[PDB]
Amino acid sequence: QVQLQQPGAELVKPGASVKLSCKASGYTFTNYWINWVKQRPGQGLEWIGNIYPGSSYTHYNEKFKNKATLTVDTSSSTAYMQLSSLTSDDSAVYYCANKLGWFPYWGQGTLVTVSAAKTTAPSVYPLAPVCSSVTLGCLVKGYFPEPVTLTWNSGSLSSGVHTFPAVLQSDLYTLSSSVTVTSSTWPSQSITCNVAHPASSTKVDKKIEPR
Amino acid sequence: DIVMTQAAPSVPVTPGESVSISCRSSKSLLHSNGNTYLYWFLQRPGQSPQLLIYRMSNLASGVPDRFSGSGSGTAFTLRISRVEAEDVGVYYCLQHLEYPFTFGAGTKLELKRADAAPTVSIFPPSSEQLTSGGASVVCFLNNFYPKDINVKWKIDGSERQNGVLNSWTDQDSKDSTYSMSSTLTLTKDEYERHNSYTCEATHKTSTSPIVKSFNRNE
Ligand SMILES: O=C(O)CCCC(=O)N[C@H](Cc1ccccc1)P(=O)(O)OCC(=O)NCCc1ccccc1
Repeated sequence: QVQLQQPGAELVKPGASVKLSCKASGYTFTNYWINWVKQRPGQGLEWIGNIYPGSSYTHYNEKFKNKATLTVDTSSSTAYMQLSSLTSDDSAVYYCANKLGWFPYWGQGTLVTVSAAKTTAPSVYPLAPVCSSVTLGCLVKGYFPEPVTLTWNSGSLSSGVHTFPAVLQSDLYTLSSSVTVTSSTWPSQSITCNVAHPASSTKVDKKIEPR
Repeated sequence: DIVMTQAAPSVPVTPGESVSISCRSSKSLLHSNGNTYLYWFLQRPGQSPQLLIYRMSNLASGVPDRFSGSGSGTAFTLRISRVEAEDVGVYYCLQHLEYPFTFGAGTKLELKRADAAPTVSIFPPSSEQLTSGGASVVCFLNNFYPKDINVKWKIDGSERQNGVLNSWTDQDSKDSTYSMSSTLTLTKDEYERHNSYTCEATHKTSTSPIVKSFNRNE
């Protein structure tokens, strides 16, 4: 499988630099270009620059020439982008992408949050119905920074799911998700919320129990 | 630099209709080698861009043939036949003829589906959260259309406004509806001081609100 692996997130202090990694597998890392793309929440894509791993030849978008430095480690098949003196304008999702012949493959992207605040793990709460179909929920409250990844029954249950975008309020994020199944199905068959928060290396599971 | 212009910030179509997305370049993308260096990608919320078209008119493997790309040397079109829920997202063109590589600003596809009233569900604070010291009451307003909707919370019959946190999803990838989650956060003492909790949803599909409620000590 051709794949590019990127960390889900990086919390960086204002003014400090950050070095993003992009680990490649599934093809010969040295023979293809690694490109880097920036995307602010809700905005469009921007090309930052690229590098040829076998030789480290690089091209930069003038706009990012004084901000980014691209390198690679052929011995670990990893590409890196170091960004200097971050400010709030650097908060964004940064993707790495390669090009094999005509085909580009993208990493899942790293969400860089420039902040002086400390990383805070979420409190995950199961939402069972008040003491046809039934709707269950999961509340992921008070974390920072973005993002969190939420699934149900480890990704097995995906139909009838609504995962709401995280909303920032009082300097902490809150996100929630609901899932609707046939009532005869629950609680006989368990339903569990799996929440992962990259920045705090935490991954929790909350089984929804009847009240 | 080559300027890639996508004239339409957004385009609305109702499910089933065909649609065309335009992108223009400030200079011909047709190389002397005969290839036209233009890509079209679809990006869905929270996903990395996905390849649709390469070489201006080649359909990428795995992409439904409802999609196609054509163009002159500077005017390009991405055509989507029989638009459906999974096609909603932002479409981007990209030229890779010359450095620096440049993207179009993107065109958002919006699906104007049929109106639908929200299905509401209310949830009291979890025992875990209460033990923890706080109390959040959640209401989900699901699968409704259009996007505009309002929620009012009432504690013991009186409207409560501070402590509310609302969030709308993007159009559902399967039925193109929207859903919204509203969370009322109180202190545990506050929560334990009242009994009747209600969330009322008003959507244009009706003048009377869809409401759900519960009594704490029942
Ligand atoms: O100097 C020149 O004539 C060409 C300069 C651009 C270039 O080398 N493009 C290459 C194709 C090409 C070949 C011959 C003539 C024109 C274009 P190329 O697209 O392989 O460039 C290497 C590269 O890194 N491309 C990345 C494109 C890409 C960027 C970000 C996301 C997805 C795709």
